Amino acid sequence: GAMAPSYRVKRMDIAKNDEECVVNAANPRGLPGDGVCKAVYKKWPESFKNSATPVGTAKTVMCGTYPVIHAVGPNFSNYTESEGDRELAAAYREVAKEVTRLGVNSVAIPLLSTGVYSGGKDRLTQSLNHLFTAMDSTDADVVIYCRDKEWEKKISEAIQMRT
Ligand SMILES: CCOc1ncccc1C(=O)N(C)C
Ligand SMILES: [Cl-]
Ligand SMILES: [Cl-]
Ligand SMILES: [Cl-]
Repeated sequence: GAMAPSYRVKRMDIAKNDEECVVNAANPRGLPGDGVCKAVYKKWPESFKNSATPVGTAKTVMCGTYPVIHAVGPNFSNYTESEGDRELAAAYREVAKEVTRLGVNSVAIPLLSTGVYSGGKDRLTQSLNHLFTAMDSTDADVVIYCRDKEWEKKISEAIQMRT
């Protein structure tokens, strides 16, 4: 565990993280994909061997000794708001199980279902609150990665509000 488990946010490419493992915002088919998934494919392509897994689940594959946790959030273009909310919560619960099982002291995590799976809706708060619900009982240092300057501010505010 970390000595004083924390949440932090950084605005940069998650493929350049300084943590002991990474969460990929994966597709269910283990394809290279776009956005975070394509950056993860370029950095850790070995981790996409048998990485296909259903919506609402996470599957870990090692790149050398570095763990890549493939977490499959729902595409809100296809799911109802109700069913999508349930699957997005479940994907983060499976990430917390994997982080715990691996025994890492830190994890880099993107906000699932906030990009091309958002159905064009702002889901910062929805996705971040499911992240907190899952990860609050873990003792890893969590570092959230984003690309937008206004999102960095809003994620940082949400973290500081609870401290
Ligand atoms: C910066 C705002 O971003 C978005 N807003 C609404 C829907 C999707 C996005 C997006 O593609 N993100 C990568 C988060
Ligand atoms: Cl960068
Ligand atoms: Cl997405
Ligand atoms: Cl972002």
